[PDB]
Amino acid sequence: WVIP
Amino acid sequence: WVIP
Amino acid sequence: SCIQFTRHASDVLLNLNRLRSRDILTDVVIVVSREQFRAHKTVLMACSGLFYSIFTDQLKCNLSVINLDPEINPEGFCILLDFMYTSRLNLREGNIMAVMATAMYLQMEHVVDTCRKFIKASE
Amino acid sequence: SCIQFTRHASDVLLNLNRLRSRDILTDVVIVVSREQFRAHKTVLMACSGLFYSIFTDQLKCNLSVINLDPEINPEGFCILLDFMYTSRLNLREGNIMAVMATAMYLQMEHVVDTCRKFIKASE
Ligand SMILES: N#Cc1cnn2c(Nc3ccc4c(c3)CC(=O)N4)cc(Cl)nc12
Ligand SMILES: N#Cc1cnn2c(Nc3ccc4c(c3)CC(=O)N4)cc(Cl)nc12
Ligand SMILES: [Cl-]
Ligand SMILES: [Cl-]
Repeated sequence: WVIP
Repeated sequence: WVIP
Repeated sequence: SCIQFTRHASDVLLNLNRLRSRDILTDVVIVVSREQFRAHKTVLMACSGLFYSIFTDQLKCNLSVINLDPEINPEGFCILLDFMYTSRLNLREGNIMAVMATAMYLQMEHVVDTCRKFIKASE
Repeated sequence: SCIQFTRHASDVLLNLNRLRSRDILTDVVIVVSREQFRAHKTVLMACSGLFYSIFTDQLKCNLSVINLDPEINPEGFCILLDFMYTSRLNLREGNIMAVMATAMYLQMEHVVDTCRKFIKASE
C-alpha cells in the first residue's frame, strides 16, 4: 500500500 | 514497454 | 520472450471503472440494505473471494440481483466497490471498522491487512 | 486522501485472464476467418478502440458473435487478445507485420507504436  |  | 506494457493493467481498470460509471454491460445489482450497486460480475469475482464463490456457483452465476447480509454497511461496501474498480481505498477513522468488517465478509485479504495495521497503530 | 494498493490492477487482470482460460462469464465469440476466440466484451472494449465502438453501438452491443475483416490474421489476433488479458506482447520477427496490422485495425495505439519502433530499428 502507498500514498498515490 | 519493458523486458518483464 | 514477450515485451510488457507497464501501464496496461491500470489502463484496463480505468476503462472498466468508466464502463461502471456509464452503467455499460453491468450484469448484476448488489443490494446492501436500502442501497443498490450495479457492477460487472467479472470484476467482483476478480477482487473478492466471496463473489468468486457466488458467481462460480452453477445457480447463483445466473442471478441479476445479489442480497448481502443485513449486517453489511452500505458505505463500507461502496468504499470497497470503488477500491475494486480503482485500486484506491478511502480509509478514514470514521469508516475503518465498517470497511474492515465488509472486507472480511467479501474476503478481500489485502484490504483486511491494512485495516488491521491501521487499527493496531491507533491503539 | 485514499491509499492505493500497487498490485491491485495487475491482480484484477490476472483473474480476468483466469476467467477467460476457464471460459467463465465470456459473452462473445470473435471470429477471425476459420478461428474462434471467446472473450469478455468489457475487456475487449477496455483495450481496443474498435471493440469500444462496436459494443457501445445500441445493436452490436447485444451480439454474441462478431466477425472480423477477412484480411485479419488469426495468429495476430490471438497475440493481441493475449496482450489484452496479460499486458504481455509476444512480438517476433515472423509475426510483427501481422501484429501491427491487427493492432491498427483494433485501434490499439500503444501496440502500433512499438511495432513501428521495432520495424524502424530493423531497416
Ligand atoms: N477463473 C477465475 C477467477 C476469477 N476470480 N478469481 C479469483 N478471485 C479471488 C478469490 C479469492 C480472493 C480474491 C479474488 C481477493 C482475495 O483477497 N481473495 C481467484 C481465482 Cl484462483 N480465480 C479467479
Ligand atoms: N465506458 C467506457 C469505456 C470502455 N472502454 N473504453 C475505452 N476504450 C478504448 C478506446 C480507444 C482506445 C483504447 C481503449 C485503446 C486504444 O489504443 N484506443 C475508452 C473510453 Cl474513453 N471509455 C471506455
Ligand atoms: Cl484486496
Ligand atoms: Cl494498446
